[PDB]
Amino acid sequence: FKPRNYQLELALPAMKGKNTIICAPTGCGKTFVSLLICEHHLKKFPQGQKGKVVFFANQIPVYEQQKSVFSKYFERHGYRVTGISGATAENVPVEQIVENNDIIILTPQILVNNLKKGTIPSLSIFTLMIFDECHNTSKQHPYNMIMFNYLDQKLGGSSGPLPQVIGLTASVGVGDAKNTDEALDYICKLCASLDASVIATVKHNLEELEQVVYKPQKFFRKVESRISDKFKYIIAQLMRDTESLAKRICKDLESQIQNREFGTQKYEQWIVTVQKACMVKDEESRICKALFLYTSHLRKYNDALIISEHARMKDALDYLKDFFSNVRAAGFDEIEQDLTQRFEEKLQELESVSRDPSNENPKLEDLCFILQEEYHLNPETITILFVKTRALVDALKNWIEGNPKLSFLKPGILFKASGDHNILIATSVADEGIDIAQCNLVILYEYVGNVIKMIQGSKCFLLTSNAGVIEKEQINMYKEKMMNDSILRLQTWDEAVFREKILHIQTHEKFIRD
Repeated sequence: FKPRNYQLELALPAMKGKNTIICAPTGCGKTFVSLLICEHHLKKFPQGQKGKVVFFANQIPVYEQQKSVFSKYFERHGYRVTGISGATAENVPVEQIVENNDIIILTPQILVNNLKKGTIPSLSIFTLMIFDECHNTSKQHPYNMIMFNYLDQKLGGSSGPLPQVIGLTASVGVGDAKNTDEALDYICKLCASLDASVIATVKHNLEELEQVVYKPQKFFRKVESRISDKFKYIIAQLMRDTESLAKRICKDLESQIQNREFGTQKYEQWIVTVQKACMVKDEESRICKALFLYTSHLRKYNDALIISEHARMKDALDYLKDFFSNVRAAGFDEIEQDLTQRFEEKLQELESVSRDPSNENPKLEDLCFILQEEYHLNPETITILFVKTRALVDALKNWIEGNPKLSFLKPGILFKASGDHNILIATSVADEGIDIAQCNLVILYEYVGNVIKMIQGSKCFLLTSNAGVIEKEQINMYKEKMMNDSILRLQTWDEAVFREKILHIQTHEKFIRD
C-alpha cells in the first residue's frame, strides 16, 4: 500500500508536529494518513523514550476497523497495540492498559469516565491524539469533554506536557452562519476546540485525489413551462369531452385514484385502474367496451400532453396523428369514427399553434443550450439523458436528429456498449432498485425514476420544475461555498497571527466553563 501523493501532502504539517485538522473527502484515506502520522510520530522518540498515541473513534464500525488495522501494522513493528471499547472486560482497569500499550483505539466516552474517576490523572501521558470525525468536537460531546481537560491544563499553566492533536473530518461544518464572515468565526471555534494551528486540505494533488474518489459535480437547474399553452388548452378540452361521454354511460366512474390531472403520470395510473375494471347483460357488456375505448383515447391524450410539456408541440401532435392513423388501420368502430372526427375538428388549430415560434418550449431551449455549451467544452463527451416516459424517448431523439444546432450529437435510444452514439436517451421503471450510469455527463430531464449512480470533469445536471428543491440546493451550495473560502482564507494568515485568534476564544470559553 504505497502512500498516495495527496495523502503525503495531508500528513506533512502533522509530521512537522503542528496540531492539525485534516479535511478531505470520505474514503480518500484520512485514517490511513493518521496512521502515517502515527508511524512518523513514534519513530521520533530517542532510545529509552516511548511515545503514546490514542485514536478516538466516533462509532463502533470505525473502532472495529481501526482496531484491526493499527494492530496488524504496528504489532509487527514491536509496538503494543490494543483497542478498549464500551463492551469492556470491566476487570482490568483502563490505566494499566494505557500504561501497558503504546497505541490505543478508544471510544471517547470511556476515557471521560476515567478522568473524572481520576484513574487517568492527566492527558499528558498521551503524546498523540487522533479524532476521527473531529467536527463532533463541540456542544458537550465526549471529544469536547476530553478537549476541555486538555485546555484547562494548557491554559491554567502550571502546564504539563500536552500531546499533539489530529482531527479527521470530511467537513468542518459551517453551522448557523448566514455569512462568510460568520462562517469563518464558526470554523475557528472548532479549531480552538481542537487546538489546531493548521487546517490541511489537498491543494496540489487535486487531479490524483479525484481519481481515487469519484464525485461528479452536481448542477441543479430550474425549468419553466410555457407562459401560454394553447395546445394544452385544446387537448384538455378534448379530454374533458371524452370523459363527459364516459361519465354519462357509467353513473359512478369513481376508481381508487384521486385528483387526476391531465398530463400527469398519475392520470396514467387512473386510466390503468379503470381499464382493469373493464377487463373483468348487453348493456353491461356494451358499456364496458365503450369505457375501454374512451380510457384508451384518454391515455393517448395524456401521453401527448406529457410530450408537449417536455418536448415540442410538434412531437406531441405527431404522436397523436399516428395513433389516429393507427385507429383507422383497424376496422373502424362507429365510436372511433366519432372520437377521430372530434380530433379532426381541432387539428387545423393545433397545427397553427404548433407552428408558432413563440409557442416553443422553454425547457427544450434550456436543455439544448446546456448540451451546446458542454459539448463545446468537451467534444469527447458521452451523455445519458433520463426522461419521464417512453414516448418522450422517441420525441427527444427525433428532436435532436432534426435540430441543426445539435448536429454534433448522434442520438441513441437506451457501458459503453455502443461507441458510435455520443448521447443516449433513456427512461426507467420507478422502483426501490437503483439504475447505474457510466458516462461523462448525466442529464435528469424532469426525471422522477429510481435514483441513479454515476461510475467511472464529469457532471450531472438535474432539471426540475420544483422551486423547493432548487432553493434547498442553492442554500447547500452556498454553505459549501462559504466553507471553502473561509478555509482558503485561513490558510493565508501566518501561524503567529492565527495562533493569537485561537487563544482568545479558548480563554473566553474557559471562563464561561469556569
